[PDB]
Amino acid sequence: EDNNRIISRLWRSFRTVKEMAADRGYFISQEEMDQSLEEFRSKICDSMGNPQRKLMSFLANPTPEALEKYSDLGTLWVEFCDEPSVGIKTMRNFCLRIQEKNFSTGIFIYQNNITPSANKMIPTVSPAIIETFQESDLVVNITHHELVPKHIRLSDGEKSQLLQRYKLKESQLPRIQREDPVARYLGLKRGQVVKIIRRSETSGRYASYRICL
Amino acid sequence: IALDIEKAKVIQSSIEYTTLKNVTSATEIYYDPDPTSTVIEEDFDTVEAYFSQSPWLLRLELDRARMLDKQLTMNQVADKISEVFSDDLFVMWSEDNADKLIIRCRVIEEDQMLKRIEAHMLDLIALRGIPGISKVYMVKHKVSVPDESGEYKNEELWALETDGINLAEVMAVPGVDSSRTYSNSFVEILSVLGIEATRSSLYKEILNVIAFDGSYVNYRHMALLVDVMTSRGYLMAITRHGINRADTGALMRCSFE
Amino acid sequence: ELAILKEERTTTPYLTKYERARILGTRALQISMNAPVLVDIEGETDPLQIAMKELSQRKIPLVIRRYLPDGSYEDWGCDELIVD
Amino acid sequence: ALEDIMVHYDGTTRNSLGDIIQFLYGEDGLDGTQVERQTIDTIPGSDKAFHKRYYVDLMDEKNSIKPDVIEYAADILGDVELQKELNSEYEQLVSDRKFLREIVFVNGDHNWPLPVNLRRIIQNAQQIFHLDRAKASDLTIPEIIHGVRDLCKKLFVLRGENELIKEAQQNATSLFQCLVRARLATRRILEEFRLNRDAFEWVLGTIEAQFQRSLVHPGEMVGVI
Amino acid sequence: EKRLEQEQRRLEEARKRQEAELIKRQELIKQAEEWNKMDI
Repeated sequence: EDNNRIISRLWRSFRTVKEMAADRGYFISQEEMDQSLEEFRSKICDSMGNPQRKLMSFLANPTPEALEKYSDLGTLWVEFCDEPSVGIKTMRNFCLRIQEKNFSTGIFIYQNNITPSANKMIPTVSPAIIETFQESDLVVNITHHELVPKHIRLSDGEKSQLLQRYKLKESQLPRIQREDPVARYLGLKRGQVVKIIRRSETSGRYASYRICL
Repeated sequence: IALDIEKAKVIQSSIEYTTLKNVTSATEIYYDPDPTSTVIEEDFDTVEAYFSQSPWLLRLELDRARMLDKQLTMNQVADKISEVFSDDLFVMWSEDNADKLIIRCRVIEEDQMLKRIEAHMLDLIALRGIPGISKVYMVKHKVSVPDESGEYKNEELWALETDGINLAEVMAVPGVDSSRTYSNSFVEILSVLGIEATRSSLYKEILNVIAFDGSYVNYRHMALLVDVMTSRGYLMAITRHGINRADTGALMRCSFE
Repeated sequence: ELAILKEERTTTPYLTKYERARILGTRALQISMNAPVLVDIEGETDPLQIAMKELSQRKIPLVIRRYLPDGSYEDWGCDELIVD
Repeated sequence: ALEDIMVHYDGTTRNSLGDIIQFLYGEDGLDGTQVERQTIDTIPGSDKAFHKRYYVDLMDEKNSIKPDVIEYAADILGDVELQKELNSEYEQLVSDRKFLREIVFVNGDHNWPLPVNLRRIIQNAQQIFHLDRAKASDLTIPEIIHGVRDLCKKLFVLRGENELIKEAQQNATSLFQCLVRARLATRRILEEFRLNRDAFEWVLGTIEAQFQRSLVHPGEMVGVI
Repeated sequence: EKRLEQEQRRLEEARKRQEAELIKRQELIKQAEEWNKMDI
């Protein structure tokens, strides 16, 4: 029934979040990646089948490759919120939890909407980074779409080499918005460059670069 | 699902937007002071069989033909009304074997209030489907796929084409290939899939416009155009509001408009 | 500073059509203004034809300065650029 | 909107502000007038046809190069190093087939505009050097392999020794290198075209020169065009 | 056969790396489960 479809959508969102965390450089166990729907219902659903979002929160650490390539990659905390609507209190306590456990990055997935007051305190959570996603837009992994090529975030040395090769200034590169869906998927921060390798019907393969804003 | 017509029809029914107004044939308001009985002799049998607040009775007759065509259930409609109105309205519905499919309602000077509530009911009661998708069509697509021997052979598959756009919601419907859903409104593509997908969609639309009459324009020209339109991170329209809002020289900008 | 050393020149080693046209025009104008001619003239009288004859033999005494977008430039002699 | 866009001397396509529109004009750096519809031969056909056309076996006699087309057919069978070279060539061809069939052209279309017409070059060579008659070729297989391999590294679109420059240069000629390797395979050269040595160096030089001539000229006002 | 042996060596190396990373991952899983129990 509707409980089954709600559970299925929640499972798909969980899988998408795990894939996103894997793409950004953190380590997710292969068994956890293929964690099927029946196992999800077994672990989350209660006797009446209702799910607990509090049991889905997990932690991840960067792989040695990602840590070597990106030196700013810390620990990641992903938490799903039980409250359908999130306010200043919930965001404040999430910020407290992040600060007390010195997580570098925290992803907070809510259900329906976020109040503007809660949006106001996101930029003041320094040095930790808090990113919020809605449950509805995480059901489908957009980076698996046909029209979406592969985006790879460039390290600082690679960005310097690029700017030296083209004799450029950062304002002269093509831009990508900070609220762009792929930019939020990759957790792009202002001033970072993504390399996009793209299909081309004149040369086969074409590599383009964009800078965040 | 692509190679089976029945499952495709099931998906098409599940996607298309259907409201109460679509199946409702007529609506009426009656005065009936007895909640446990009725004045209308035609509906007396059904209400008495069911039985075995305000007096203002609000009833409406559903077209049986379209109700069957939309593959809907009277219980489903009643459940939707109950969910959208909690327990503020007592609802009874005739059985499917009745001569005319009817559903009755009661409130638990109110004639104008009842009329407003009836208008709201006909307005925003959503039965099933993705909002904004007015119509859905079944379309057969010919795709060339390599065979088991490596040879390319044509193949026919079923796909849906809609009227109206809701990309994010339709992409999430189970049974839909979410990795290939496409829209002809690249503003929604920008809002959903990013800027590179917008570039590809914009090129596809431009090529579709140009090549409809058999004309051919080299790829590099359209590539340059769509790279100019999407170089700032957002769609830059070819108008004064797009071109003149750049950082180019004032003398260059003033020569246009 | 802005000049690029001869060892690190990365532009094309060929004379583009715009450079060829501009070089021919400038050389023809200079010849029409009584500049010395660096090739032997058999019976030719048109300044443009003399300029083309000079170009074919790699005898034009002009230098192309190719401006990179950042402001730096490369100086190429017309005697070291390949002409089709 | 498009007036102030021009191809610069480093290959990029920039506006008057210097902002990059494209990192390489047309994503291949070629001129619009110097391209023609050509067929890439590794895309179409079944796996059996591809194997029959391109595979060369030096151990099995009936699956080898015909003896009447080459002078040195006696001392070819049983060689293992030359078989290693042929296997490397065939693996490169299979990789090209996979790349074209699964990434670039998923629908299998194989007629695309590409620079320098190879068919015209080959038939010009055949007419120039009188490549008719049942005469046996003197073109050794290692010469074919090394010549094509070296040619696929002299198609300069971008000059420079920078690693990023080399990567961009390799990217810019992927489709064209696939075309060249599809046409100038060992079996096709020795059997279908029957080129000799001199025809082979002539073809290689002509391909390189025509490719250099088909590039875009810095100073094009490609936006207005 | 030489190519097969090299392939087997690389596969074994990858298996060892995956085992080590799983061993590291289980500690984080345990910490996360304990903290989620604390929140409840």
